[PDB]
Amino acid sequence: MESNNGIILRVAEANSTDPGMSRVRLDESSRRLLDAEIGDVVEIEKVRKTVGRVYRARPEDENKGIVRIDSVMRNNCGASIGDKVKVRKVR
Repeated sequence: MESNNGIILRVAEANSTDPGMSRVRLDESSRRLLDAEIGDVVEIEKVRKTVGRVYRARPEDENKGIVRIDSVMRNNCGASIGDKVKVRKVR
């Protein structure tokens, strides 16, 4: 699947501090491609759309093409760990 106005990333599990906080961990490359500041509202899309705020991914995840969202958000958007999802800045 493709995206013209967002990016595609692989879903990974939340950082342990994240569940229930509507956080979307994105690396520097992803944030730059999306023109997303920390705190910007983004959407994760697969079967459905879920919304959350951008959080700085940790150094080990830089340039690994992943987005970290917790199990509730994965259920909301309809993705499993390792699935491709669309990440979109809410304009």
